[PDB]
Amino acid sequence: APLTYELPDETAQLKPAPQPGFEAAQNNCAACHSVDYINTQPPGKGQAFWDAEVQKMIKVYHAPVDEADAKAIADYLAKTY
Amino acid sequence: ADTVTLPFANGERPLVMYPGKRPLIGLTARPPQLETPFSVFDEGLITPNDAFFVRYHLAGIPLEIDPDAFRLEIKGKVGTPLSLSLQDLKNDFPASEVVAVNQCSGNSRGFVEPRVGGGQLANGAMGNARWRGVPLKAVLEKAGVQAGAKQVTFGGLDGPVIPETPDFVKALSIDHATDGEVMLAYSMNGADLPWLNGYPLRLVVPGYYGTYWVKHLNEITVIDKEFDGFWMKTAFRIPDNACACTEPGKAPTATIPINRFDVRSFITNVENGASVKAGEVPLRGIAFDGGYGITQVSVSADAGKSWTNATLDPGLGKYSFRGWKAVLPLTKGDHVLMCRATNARGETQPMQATWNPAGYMRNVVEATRVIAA
Ligand code: HEC
Ligand code: MSS
Repeated sequence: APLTYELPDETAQLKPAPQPGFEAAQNNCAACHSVDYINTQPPGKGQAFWDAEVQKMIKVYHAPVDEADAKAIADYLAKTY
Repeated sequence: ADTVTLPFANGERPLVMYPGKRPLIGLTARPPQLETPFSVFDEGLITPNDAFFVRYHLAGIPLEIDPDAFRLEIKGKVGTPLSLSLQDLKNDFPASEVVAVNQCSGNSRGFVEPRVGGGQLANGAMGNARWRGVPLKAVLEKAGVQAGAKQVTFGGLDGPVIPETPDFVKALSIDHATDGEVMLAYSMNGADLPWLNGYPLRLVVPGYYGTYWVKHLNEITVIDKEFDGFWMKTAFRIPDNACACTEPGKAPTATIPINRFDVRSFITNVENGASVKAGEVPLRGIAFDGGYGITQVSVSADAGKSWTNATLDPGLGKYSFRGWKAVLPLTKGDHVLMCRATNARGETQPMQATWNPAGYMRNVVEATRVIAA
């Protein structure tokens, strides 16, 4: 038989917020990687940092995220993290 | 359940248990990225397999491998393409061994000021191990490298979740790849590679940052041009100057691929606020560089006003951690301890931390406040 490796269950979750970008982030930002990537970034970095993170996912890594969702997500992130 | 807090902002992390590993600092789950608790580095010069840090870029890591079916393909500008089994590598080629530090490009990123995006690591994305395998030189010689070859590319079993995301593929110069020290490692600390450390085979690139050390390595291509894959052309770039640094908040004007380690050192037996007994205080730690040899480790107990020469432990090889010990008289009260290493070509550590946009290559003189009583 081949050898195999068992990963523990994934539990990383985004911080809830009333901004619509919370749900957009839940629906768009966990497809390629766990959301701990977001949870562990430096805190209170502000709008320009999160705008750049979101744009990099879309332009560099080809995250299929439309313009309205991209703004909602960046805005949610800059306000919440 | 268990958590720790790293000594920078937003430092909380789960302690997580993976098969074949002790509890480690969980950075990301998909793909797994695991940092080693700093305390491990005081446990001995060789980092145990069950403690060794883990870093991956892409979620599609292999989770089932048949070692009998595994083949390393050698192709491109070679006279004879090769398809090598693990049994072939072990039987048909002489084995080499090297004790070598693997360290992530962004080890210590969490300490960079101002903070930058990326993997928010403390100092635990490094480890030292005794690697055994086949020098890449021997495999390339068997294939027969053609005149005009310029680079060699390296790819593994992992892949992107979404095929448009760039595949993880790295490149070395041909003269580097054939130097005899670059190794196709099938063994780590006398055992088969732990899964997350690249079972069943990985590239080991002594004295170079870990990004080159391609895990689950199955495809080697000799090329007659410079490789312009994303993870060479765009990722892992450093400022093209002596300090590999820019003014905080400024982009470099020109970059080159990250390459050799700079000189680092740590005191391993004390941490911030540790209590020591006033008098002769024993200190110990490690130091390493890109393979030139640690010439000296100086130690201070007055925030760098004055320095005492540490005694270097017997070495395990130029690419290994080098242990050191010093005994310092500490008067009662607070003391800021520092260690600073220099290597055989004059490279050393800066007293003041520098900066670059990616937060690569940190090597500032480490300070540790202790209380003598
Ligand atoms: C696949 C097309 C992706 C989707 C969908 C999103 N991201 Fe991503 N992200 C992707 C990759 C290949 C990486 C690098 C992983 C590595 O280990 O090197 C990342 C990384 C991040 C990070 C870390 C900081 C950085 O490297 O830039 C963050 C904070 C991040 N990603 C956030 C993020 C958000 C907000 C997304 C939805 C808009 C998102 N990611 C989606 C690839 C992909
Ligand atoms: N295949 C592969 N390999 C690989 C990868 C990935 O992702 N993939 N990563 C890198 C990195 S990046 Mo930075 O620079 S560090 C690093 C390393 C690590 O190792 P370990 O995990 O074993 O520890 O790996 C290397 N290799």
